[PDB]
Amino acid sequence: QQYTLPPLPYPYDALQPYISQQIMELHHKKHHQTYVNGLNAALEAQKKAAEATDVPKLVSVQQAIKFNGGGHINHSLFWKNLAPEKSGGGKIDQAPVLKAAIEQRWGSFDKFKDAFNTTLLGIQGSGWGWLVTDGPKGKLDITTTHDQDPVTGAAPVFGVDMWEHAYYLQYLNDKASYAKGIWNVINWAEAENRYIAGDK
Amino acid sequence: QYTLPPLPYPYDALQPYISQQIMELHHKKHHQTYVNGLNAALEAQKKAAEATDVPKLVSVQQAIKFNGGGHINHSLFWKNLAPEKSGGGKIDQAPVLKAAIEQRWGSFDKFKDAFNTTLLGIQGSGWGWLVTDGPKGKLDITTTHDQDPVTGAAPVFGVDMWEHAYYLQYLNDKASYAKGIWNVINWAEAENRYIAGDK
Amino acid sequence: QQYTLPPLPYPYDALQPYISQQIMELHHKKHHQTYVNGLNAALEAQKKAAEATDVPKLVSVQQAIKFNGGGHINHSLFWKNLAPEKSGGGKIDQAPVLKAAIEQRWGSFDKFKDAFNTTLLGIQGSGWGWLVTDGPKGKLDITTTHDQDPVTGAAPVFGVDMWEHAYYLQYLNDKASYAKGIWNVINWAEAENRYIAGDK
Amino acid sequence: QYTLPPLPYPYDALQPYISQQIMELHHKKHHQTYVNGLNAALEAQKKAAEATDVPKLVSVQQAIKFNGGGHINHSLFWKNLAPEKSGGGKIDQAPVLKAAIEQRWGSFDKFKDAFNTTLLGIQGSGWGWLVTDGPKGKLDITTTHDQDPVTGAAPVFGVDMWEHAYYLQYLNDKASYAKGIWNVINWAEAENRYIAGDKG
Ligand SMILES: [Mn+2]
Ligand SMILES: [Mn+2]
Ligand SMILES: [Mn+2]
Ligand SMILES: [Mn+2]
Repeated sequence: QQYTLPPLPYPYDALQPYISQQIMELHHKKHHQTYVNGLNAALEAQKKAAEATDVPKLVSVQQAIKFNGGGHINHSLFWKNLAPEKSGGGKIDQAPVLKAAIEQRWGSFDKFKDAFNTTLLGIQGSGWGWLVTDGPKGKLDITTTHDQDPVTGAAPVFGVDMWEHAYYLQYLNDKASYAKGIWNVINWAEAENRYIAGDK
Repeated sequence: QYTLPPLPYPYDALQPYISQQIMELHHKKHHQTYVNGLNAALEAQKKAAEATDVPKLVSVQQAIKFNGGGHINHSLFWKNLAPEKSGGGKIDQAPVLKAAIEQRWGSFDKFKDAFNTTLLGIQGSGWGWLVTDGPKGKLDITTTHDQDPVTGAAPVFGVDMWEHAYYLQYLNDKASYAKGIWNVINWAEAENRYIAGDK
Repeated sequence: QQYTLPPLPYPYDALQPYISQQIMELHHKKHHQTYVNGLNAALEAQKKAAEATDVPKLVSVQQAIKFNGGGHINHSLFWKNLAPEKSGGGKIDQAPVLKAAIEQRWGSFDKFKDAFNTTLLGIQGSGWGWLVTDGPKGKLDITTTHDQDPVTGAAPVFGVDMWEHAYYLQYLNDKASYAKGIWNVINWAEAENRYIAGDK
Repeated sequence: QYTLPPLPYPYDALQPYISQQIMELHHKKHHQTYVNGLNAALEAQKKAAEATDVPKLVSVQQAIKFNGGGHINHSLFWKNLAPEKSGGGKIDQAPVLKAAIEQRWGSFDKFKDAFNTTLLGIQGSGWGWLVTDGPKGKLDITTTHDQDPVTGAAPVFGVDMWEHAYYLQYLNDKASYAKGIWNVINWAEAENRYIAGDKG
């Protein structure tokens, strides 16, 4: 099946004033769309190389699958772990199980957020900040992935895109304000489901 | 202590190819940050060394590389850029380098194609560079990721492909960015670096 | 203070037949010594470059500091988390607190060993396998570092060197038998102290 | 279905520069392992692609890179080696390449010293390569980490610097290994690759 761009589960302006409509449109229709197109071409290229038994080609195309495939995976998860304040955005208590696990690990929900913010701001270059679990209702950990590498060896609970294109038009260089503002639109209900499922 | 080097031209001197807004942020915010992070990083490696704390010494390594590289790349960037009415985009002001580029790629135009292709090929944050292996040596196009600086070769000129270098003006259209920056490339500076070939 | 090669806490053949005298001698007197020499040379070059306010040189030397500094750290810890069978080597009961924590995290000591061996055998190229903790008697985790990168952002409990020079003379390509045999000389007494201390 | 290519000479034909024991293990064990690894990774890749499993598709990309790169590298390696009687070390059997090397490094011997230095400078597992940008093009010495294959250039000849390539015979003395392998470099083959200049 040819991969396609998953529609957003809300209007492009539903996350304002935390994430502008302009960013949402470009981020989804341009960047994410590009990763989808790139993934399709890459797999097609890998397919031909495999059929031709061209090892050099198969290995070279590997980076493309990883970059575009990881981009597709990451953004698909990103769109879903966000929501407007009217649809549960920022409603941490709509995730009782995950919230209880978070407080046990970091002491409190707010302490967890400061640690997460710190991690996002510590990412050098393009990357993502993630809250992950080692299984259904498992132990929680904060991790980061570079460029468009996806979370592996664990199940993603929620992610925050730290590529500059995810916030520059609005927050400019002030990524600290983007990080602190995105908390208002985190779809915790979706995070609750991912944590309980603990599906890597 | 390291400091932020002033730009060699007004913040709007590169328009309409690079907006005044980007230059101010890119210089006063981004480059400044690498400068601050570098000083703070070297400070740590110092005390860490005098304390015989290898774990801490190695831990600061990344910060020194990221911020130090950040300081190096941007400092070179500002200098290999120039307004049109001041030599910007004037390839003929680099006789020796131009000739070498024509010999390597067949023509200046073919070199540009190769460079643009390379710039647009960068995944994530990085830089595109033209380098030489020595004074008036062999030319090559390379890239570095994040803020890693060119090593093992002498930088002739670089183009910042980090999103913050063009997003405000070109948005996601990095192709238009690569296309437009050729108009403000300071070839006179590239020429000096090439002839000097200072690794 | 110039860095020097730390003496082994036991004879060169005290670890046989799990690790030959020959390997220990070369691994210690040669490999580790090389990192020590490289570490001193790197820090000296970094100092001169710093004094000369030479950013390029400062940046370039970081790889040597990282590589050699890491090598010194990793092997220094390695010699200490190993011990003759008659001196507590392979005696997990000498690590009551650690063993308990290990049993709670992985269910049992054997299950932990399986997970560790799997991680060790999964390393591509040169690297290390580690059991770390986030703090004194904190949460345990299995991780790996590539080449000579040291454990950072966590406290090392014990590590296993998977570079080929650590086993090739005796096990040749059979790194699986090397992984299995080393558990016999693991100094759990040392791992206990490191875990209880939990010093990052 | 990928298979292990036979050697173009007996297992002891490269002595005393590379022992028979090394050749047998390196070829029959190590190289074979990458072949098997490549075959398995490719099958897992096809199954994931047909199941629309992007996460699984991305994950196996590293195995294709590592094993496929290992297969490519070793296959190139056996062919750019040869017994003294079969053209081993006969640099003048590569007129064009040699002229290019002398023009670049001043002399063939200066080239060898620079290459040895690059080889000894490799950190961890890796390879040393002499490459060209195209047919009878510009020469350059580079290195690749672990089993990464040469990309963006055409491999003229490579020297394996993984410890398994020399430890049994040279132990930690990689310098003597580098200096001895020049005697068995198949320059006739190098000449052909340089003239062809086929990237990959
Ligand atoms: Mn994004
Ligand atoms: Mn920049
Ligand atoms: Mn070792
Ligand atoms: Mn090998």
